[PDB]
Amino acid sequence: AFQGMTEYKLVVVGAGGVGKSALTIQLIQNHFVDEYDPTIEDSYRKQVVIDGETCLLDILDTAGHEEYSAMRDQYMRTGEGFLCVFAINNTKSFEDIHHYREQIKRVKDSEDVPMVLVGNKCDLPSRTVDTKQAQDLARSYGIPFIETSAKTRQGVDDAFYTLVREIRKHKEK
Ligand SMILES: Nc1nc2c(ncn2[C@@H]2O[C@H](COP(=O)(O)OP(=O)(O)NP(=O)(O)O)[C@@H](O)[C@H]2O)c(=O)[nH]1
Ligand SMILES: COc1nc(-c2cccc3c2OCCO3)ccc1Nc1ccc(CN(C)C)cc1
Ligand SMILES: [Mg+2]
Repeated sequence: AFQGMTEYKLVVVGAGGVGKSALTIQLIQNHFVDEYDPTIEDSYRKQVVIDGETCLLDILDTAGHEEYSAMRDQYMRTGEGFLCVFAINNTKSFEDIHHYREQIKRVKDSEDVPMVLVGNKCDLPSRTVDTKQAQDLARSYGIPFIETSAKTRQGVDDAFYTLVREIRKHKEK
């Protein structure tokens, strides 16, 4: 029997200040947060319909810098898919993406972990990471790339829905 909607555990990772929380709060509350309040760890839930299937998204919003290693390993083991977020005006956040991805692959002991590359703050004028560079990186990993703005809401739904589609593909192989 059906016992309730399918649940997906999604984790949002990336460097300090790239907009992890702003993306999530835009999804959950349709609200843009202008303030920068560094996260420790926050948990959100949302019911949505993606490709005709109702599902419950359990979303973990993480700290940019994870001081304490055992807590970080736990959410990497529990997460089924990961949004790897950088900011298109912060080159260093883009270079850090490779490190997040390697850490997740190591902890899950798998080459094929559902992931989406997210280039956030695409509303800002001071772009230092080119779209083409980000697409190349994502193509090298075999994952989708999406440009977002937590401010304008561009790509916000798409980033999360695309990640659910990646998790579904991985569960049906
Ligand atoms: N213009 C613009 N600013 C953004 C965007 N996304 C986030 N911001 C801003 O960037 C700052 C940090 O965003 P926040 O969500 O707190 O980042 P975080 O990645 O969760 N930081 P931490 O890792 O410490 O929790 C905030 O001032 C926020 O308004 C965006 O898409 N466009
Ligand atoms: C415990 O279940 C949850 N687990 C996670 C979660 C997702 C991915 C990785 C993780 C996670 O958790 C810790 C370890 O690693 C997120 C939300 C809830 N749950 C949740 C969140 C918010 C509400 C809304 N409620 C506060 C009003 C309800 C359920
Ligand atoms: Mg945050």
